[PDB]
Amino acid sequence: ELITENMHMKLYMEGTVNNHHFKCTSEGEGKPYEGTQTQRIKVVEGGPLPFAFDILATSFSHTFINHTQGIPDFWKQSFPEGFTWERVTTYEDGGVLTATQDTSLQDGCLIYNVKIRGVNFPSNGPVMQKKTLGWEAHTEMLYPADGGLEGRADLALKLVGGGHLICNFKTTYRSKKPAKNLKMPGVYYVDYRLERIKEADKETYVEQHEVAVARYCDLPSKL
Amino acid sequence: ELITENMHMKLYMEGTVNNHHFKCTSEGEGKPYEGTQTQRIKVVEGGPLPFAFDILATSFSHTFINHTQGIPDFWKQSFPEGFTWERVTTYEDGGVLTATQDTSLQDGCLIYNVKIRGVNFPSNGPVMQKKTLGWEAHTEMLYPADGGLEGRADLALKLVGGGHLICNFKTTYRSKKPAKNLKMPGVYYVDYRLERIKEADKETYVEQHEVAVARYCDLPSKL
Repeated sequence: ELITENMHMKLYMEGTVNNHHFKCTSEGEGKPYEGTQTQRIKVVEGGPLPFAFDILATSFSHTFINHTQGIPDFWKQSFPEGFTWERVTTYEDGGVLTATQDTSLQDGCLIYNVKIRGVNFPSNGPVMQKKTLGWEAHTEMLYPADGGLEGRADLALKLVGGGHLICNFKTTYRSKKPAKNLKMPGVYYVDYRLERIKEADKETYVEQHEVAVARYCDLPSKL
Repeated sequence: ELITENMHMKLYMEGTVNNHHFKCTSEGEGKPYEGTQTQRIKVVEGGPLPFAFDILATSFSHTFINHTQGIPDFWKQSFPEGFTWERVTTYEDGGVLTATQDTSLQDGCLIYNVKIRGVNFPSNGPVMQKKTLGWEAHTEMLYPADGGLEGRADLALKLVGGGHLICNFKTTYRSKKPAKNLKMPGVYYVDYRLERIKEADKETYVEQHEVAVARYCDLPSKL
């Protein structure tokens, strides 16, 4: 009821990657129950970025996940109080990006605030050389833990030339609404497909779209 | 032709975890194209093990994955010569288990040889204290790299008390057949459900079952 069939969002982001400071803002809309959303993003300070915009892509929205098979929706249930996440992303060539995010509801509009810190991206790597070409689809495994919700995923960033650079995600999701009012799920999975739809002016403007669907493992069980 | 609708398997394993040496053997059967299999495992030396048998479970069979949607089957394609894999498993509480495996084929029987080295499992952790209760379903992401196939997964080990201990898998699979005769796959995923069906004598006998399916991401694409 606080989350309708069509919702809007605004986001602010600040951070540093390899000592380069930056800020972005975005505005967007999506269909939270169909698991689809679009954001239009502007780099408002520090642009154009000296690194691939792709490494920020996954920091720009778990309210827009289509929960199928009757799975309890941890995020849509956190409102009106909303929720937070904290994440560490570790690239296999040494880059490390940590992000913290707060999600709120204000005037029927979702509001995101994100802080980012990236270090040790190799100066001759594809991130710093801007030889990346977006993310492959990926699956996140989610499991209840210490009141919150933990997520784990491995993602592959496409490269110029056809190879991939791998990174690992460890995330912690926390509700701001009293646990008493939270029906926790069990272990389940979310498939994502995050796609760059448009970029302009050396990635100082980026339009991104995402579809996400929560599901169980549908393999038969003998137990 | 070489891989039939119904196949048997035999396995030998030797290794050391936290300085404790052991050997196991198993006999099994499954349906390679349906992606199902069962193994009956014996610890024949160093048993009962002073650690959870669960950490060995994933080292006991990629020929038995149901490949859908025309996805080229790296493993089934590798025969008669077969394939090897080498894996590093890193637990979030410090345990590291590395494993090397050779798969061959003889008399229509798959033959597995595994060597294991486990170190730094915390003496008071759930592995060494045997407070584990089996593995949740998991997804492995696979992609071609430098003439072989890479796999990445995060897995959740269930614990007495209801929580989980997470570990990350990095695996390299290599065909023992000349590349000339192998069609490589693009990025794709395999979902696994590995279940303990029986144990006897403090896990010195263990019956395990697995079902595994290869897939792409079914999510619609905007691009």
